[PDB]
Amino acid sequence: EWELPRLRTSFIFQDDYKAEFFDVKFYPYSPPGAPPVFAATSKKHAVICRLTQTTDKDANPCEIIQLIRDDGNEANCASCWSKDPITDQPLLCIAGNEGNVKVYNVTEGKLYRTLVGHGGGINDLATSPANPYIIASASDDTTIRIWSLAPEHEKQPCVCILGGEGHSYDLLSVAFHDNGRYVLSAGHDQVINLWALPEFPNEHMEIPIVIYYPHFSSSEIHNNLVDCVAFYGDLILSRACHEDTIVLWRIEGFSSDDPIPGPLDAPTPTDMTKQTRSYFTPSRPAMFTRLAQFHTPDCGVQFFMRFRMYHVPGKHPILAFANAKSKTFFWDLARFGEYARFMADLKEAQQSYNGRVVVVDQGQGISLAQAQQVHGVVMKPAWLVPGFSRETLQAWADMYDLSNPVGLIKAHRSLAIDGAFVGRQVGWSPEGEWCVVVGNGNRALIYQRWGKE
Amino acid sequence: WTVDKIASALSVLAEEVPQNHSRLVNFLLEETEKRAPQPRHLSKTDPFAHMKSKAIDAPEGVPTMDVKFKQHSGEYGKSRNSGRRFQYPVVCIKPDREPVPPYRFHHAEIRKNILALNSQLNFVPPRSQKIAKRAQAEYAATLAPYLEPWLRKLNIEGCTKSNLIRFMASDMSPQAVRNASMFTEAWDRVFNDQSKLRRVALRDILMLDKNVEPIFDNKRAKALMQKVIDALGSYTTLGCLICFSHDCEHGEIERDNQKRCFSLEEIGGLMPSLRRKWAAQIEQHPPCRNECYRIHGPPWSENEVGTLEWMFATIGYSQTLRPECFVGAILGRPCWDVHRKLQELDLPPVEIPKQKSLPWYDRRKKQLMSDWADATITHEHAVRELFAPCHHDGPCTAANGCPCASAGTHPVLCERFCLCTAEECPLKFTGCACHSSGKTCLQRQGRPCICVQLNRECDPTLCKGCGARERADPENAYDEVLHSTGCQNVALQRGAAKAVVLGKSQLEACGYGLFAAEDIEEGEFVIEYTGELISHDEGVRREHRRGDVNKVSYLFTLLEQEGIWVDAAIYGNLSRYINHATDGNIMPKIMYVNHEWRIKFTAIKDIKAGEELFFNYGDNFPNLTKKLVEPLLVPKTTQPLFDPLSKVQLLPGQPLPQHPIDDSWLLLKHRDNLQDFIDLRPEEKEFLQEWDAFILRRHISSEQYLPRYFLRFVREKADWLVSKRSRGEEFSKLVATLLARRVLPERVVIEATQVLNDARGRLRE
Ligand SMILES: CC[C@H](C)n1cc(C)c2c(C(=O)NCc3c(C)cc(C)[nH]c3=O)cc(-c3ccc(N4CCNCC4)nc3)cc21
Ligand SMILES: [Zn+2]
Ligand SMILES: [Zn+2]
Ligand SMILES: [Zn+2]
Ligand SMILES: [Zn+2]
Ligand SMILES: [Zn+2]
Ligand SMILES: [Zn+2]
Ligand SMILES: [Zn+2]
Ligand SMILES: [Zn+2]
Repeated sequence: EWELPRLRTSFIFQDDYKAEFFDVKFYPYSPPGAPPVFAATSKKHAVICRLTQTTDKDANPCEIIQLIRDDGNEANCASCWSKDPITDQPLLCIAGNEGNVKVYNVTEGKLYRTLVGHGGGINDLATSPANPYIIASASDDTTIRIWSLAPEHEKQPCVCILGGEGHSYDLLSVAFHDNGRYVLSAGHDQVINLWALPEFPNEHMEIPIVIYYPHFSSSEIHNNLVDCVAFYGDLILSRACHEDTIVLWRIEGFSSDDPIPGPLDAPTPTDMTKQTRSYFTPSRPAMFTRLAQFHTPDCGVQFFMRFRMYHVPGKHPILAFANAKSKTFFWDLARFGEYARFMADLKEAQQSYNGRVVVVDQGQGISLAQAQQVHGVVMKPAWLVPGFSRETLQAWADMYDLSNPVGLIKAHRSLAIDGAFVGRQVGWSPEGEWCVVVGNGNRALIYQRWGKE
Repeated sequence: WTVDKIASALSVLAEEVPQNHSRLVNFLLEETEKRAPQPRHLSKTDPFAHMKSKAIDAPEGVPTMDVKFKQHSGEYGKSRNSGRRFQYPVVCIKPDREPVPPYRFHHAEIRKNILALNSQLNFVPPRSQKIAKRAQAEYAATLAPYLEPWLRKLNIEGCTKSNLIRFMASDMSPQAVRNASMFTEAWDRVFNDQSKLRRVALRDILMLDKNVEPIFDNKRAKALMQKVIDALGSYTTLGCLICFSHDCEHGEIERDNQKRCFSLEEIGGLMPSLRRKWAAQIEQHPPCRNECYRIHGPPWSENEVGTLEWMFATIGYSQTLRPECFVGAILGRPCWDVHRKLQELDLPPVEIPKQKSLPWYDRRKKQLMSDWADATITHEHAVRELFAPCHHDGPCTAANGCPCASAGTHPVLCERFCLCTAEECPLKFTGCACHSSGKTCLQRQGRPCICVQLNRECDPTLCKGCGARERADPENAYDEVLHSTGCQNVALQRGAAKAVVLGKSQLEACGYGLFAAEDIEEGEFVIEYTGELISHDEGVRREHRRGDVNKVSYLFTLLEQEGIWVDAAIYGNLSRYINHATDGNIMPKIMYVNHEWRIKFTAIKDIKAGEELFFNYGDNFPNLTKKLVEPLLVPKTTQPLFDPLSKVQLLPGQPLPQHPIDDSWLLLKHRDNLQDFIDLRPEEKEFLQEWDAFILRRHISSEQYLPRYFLRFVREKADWLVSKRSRGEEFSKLVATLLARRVLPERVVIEATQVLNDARGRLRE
């Protein structure tokens, strides 16, 4: 359960822009323990594989079950999943450089519908966790559109535009909060915005609702174009070009237990020198707080590279990201606390026992009981590899110490990739045992853990 | 103490900062991990269960693609073979709709031009300093909460936040100031190491103090008559003369975004207008339902006596209006009460040179004669500069420094806001003389219309023969019978545009264009060009930030010499989609409209419904940076048509979408602007914002319509006004200011007295 993935399968899909995989998402609406199925999006194709675990190390766990080509002129780079509201069968939304979302009935290989209205290319798509029929598009036209696939909205499916002056150049990333009413947006203008959506009427909407002001807005978390942003609970993960970090940070005064503010609660830009404004703020405080920076060396000048946190009840949160130099990085978030506990027990035992302290690997056939019988005894997690030397203590701090908000957390697992590879996107299976990294050369890297080989 | 001993102490207290941080980050990670959300909306069945590998084994005419797979094992990710390749058929799905023409930003509609602040150029399609400052600011925010608990822990005499703030602007005990210094440096020794970029001077922490900070927040608003002037200060300073809002689209934005409102203080403040009213009065009813002094005749707060003071001064030497009934309804007092107080109080003395009439202009016949085009620049808007309306004491001459006769290259006429009158000043504008049971104030008229010749629209108040009073009222904008006779030159105040519709332009070069949705005849007003009003440098900054520095930026010149452009990139209306053509069917013109300058389009050919509109862009859109380096229904057309808001395609023949203009975001901005002042008390902001939220929605250009709107406000808010002392008192100052301007007739102060008393008696429940 402390286990981190290993490379199990890779493949190269024939060059179809004569070329990159730009997106990968596992289907999220399958009944528990169903075979995981993901779609990888290239510039012209959606490749849909089932993954099945194998006793045979040479068996190919991957089955390609559907292969769809965008037969129009668009080059795509974004996808998300939804469902038919009547039939419940899977819907794949694909969007690209013409400014249209295609919705595909993938089990039947048919168009479900087209979502038209953006004035420029779409770079990112996200389904609301609260409502599988609500889609958000981020576009070069600098706006976000919220679309609904519910039956009452078929004659006009744009239910909301996030407009105004909060953004002034191409958007690269859009993300939903788990409650479905807070949206993060970010892009080339280096602004990260948090918007509060209204509730949308259960009936036809002649015009979409327009929002002119985000409730939180800052351009100061990063010093460059922001190409990926996400909620982790109510915390925020975000990444910019040139920085080689994924930043964990926090909006001061933001909690999703509080009621949802309406549009006229939003702050307005009354002072044109302020680069951060926020509805949520409580000496003048920060309106945001940098918490931690995961280190992702060697992204170079590459941008449009996305991370994904695996976040599910009763399993460890895992941050995954691949750089621009053939490496995939993992962080187990539960290791941070385990390390804090073990280092707490260590210093508390070095003071109560003058240094007469004995460390012992957990997870063997032992207990801090069988450990105490043999002679202070401190239980060390099995995944903490080397009184300890200084280099060992620095090696442990670098991966696990969360004391410096501008420190650099080294990946807990760094798996090299054969040949040159720039990662574009990472996706996780529902039960967390597969992790698929897609990227240039139409390549997909399939990582596994908890296998059956 | 010693600088090194306290720096030693700070160093050990600093030890809690990273360990608290680790406690905080670790705490939030575990809360988040345990609050992790369960996936929702799962299906009862696996929808892919029935789908096999589509790999081909050793089709026909079906597209095919290859995929080569590799397997990997071990810790190193080593492959177990060179890998196997498979072919798959391809399902080709075409989209059923085409994208709409491209665009940037969300295009929102505004009913009138809005005044834009200047922006900072931060994004373009020294950075070294900007990163440095942000690293420091983030660190100052981290340590700020630690200053005073540390001062507490240290317990150093003279080491108080208040006193470090004193040493920084450098009374403070002798060994206090000694400790002050030793604390300041040492802080710098422990926290402002000039080697590191994550450094912060104690001074940067003290400047975040809630009492210190507003010292640098430059958002400042501003005998018996000195009390009045001061009590009315907020209204005389902020109250717009054009539109009567306290935060509105008028006035001048300076470079640092300080605004000079177009208000009474721009023309001398209260006294020059008020003395003038007193005088006009010198050269010259029913009882209230609250125990009036007509029929008859609890200590007083100084606010209550102030209230009656300014209402008495402002009403002035009136003949059919008196402070009692109105003050009474404002306080909670019977009209005899304030009559008693008034008589108990016993509350300045009041003081025309014949001028050479100008031959190019007769203000009694309302006529321009002779050389007039060569004599004046009143009509030529591209060369005009914006001068505060004259408020001098003399005749308007270069000698009294009258800017109207003298500030420009030629004299301009004095306008409605100049303190001169038509009887004194031969430059005073008096409206037009047109009157006709048919159409009047046209272009190609007996006598011509002086308003048309001056390139202005008619004034509701001064143009009394043409019927401008009614035809410039937006509430009669759709009375076709009214507008079929009378004044034909108030189209912008009428505010009604020809039916138009967004579409894909016919030009293989353009994206969108605008199309006529009804028949338009030559000479008719089509639409106004609205947008954000900006300065020269703001236009330059925006041309950079939009990559224009192949023309991508369009900035309509409104006033060339003054330097105002109209940018409809984001805010404007459908006129922003009108395409260029050397022979267009419409034409723009800049018109003076009640001391606003505005852009109208008039048809120059006959346009039938479904035809596209074009105008010759001309020099209307200069390149600012490069100059500096030197039954209404969707017509049937060939082009697709779009809803301006949703961009859904319109069905030719369907009802023209008429969307109500959404302005809540704009009222918010104006509400927030008044709330930003450190200069205003909560009770002033509360009422000012209430009034502005009402009056802004009415888009007033003319004093003609203020009395009506004022009365609709006293009636919708009468309950609210009586609920709370401060609200009536603040309402009273507004009306004081409006009566000193002679813009509120006596008949509405009385009707407001009755509307208020009825709301107050209604509250006596
Ligand atoms: C580089 C961005 C710059 C800041 N900017 C600002 C705006 C308002 C704007 C627009 C836009 O709002 N237009 C609508 C429109 C108006 C408002 C008026 C008329 C008469 N007609 C119109 O259509 C479009 C584009 C743009 C980008 C790519 C493009 N492509 C053609 C083929 N090459 C690849 C894609 N075309 C247009 C840029 C804009
Ligand atoms: Zn105004
Ligand atoms: Zn009375
Ligand atoms: Zn004058
Ligand atoms: Zn004048
Ligand atoms: Zn004059
Ligand atoms: Zn006339
Ligand atoms: Zn006139
Ligand atoms: Zn007229």
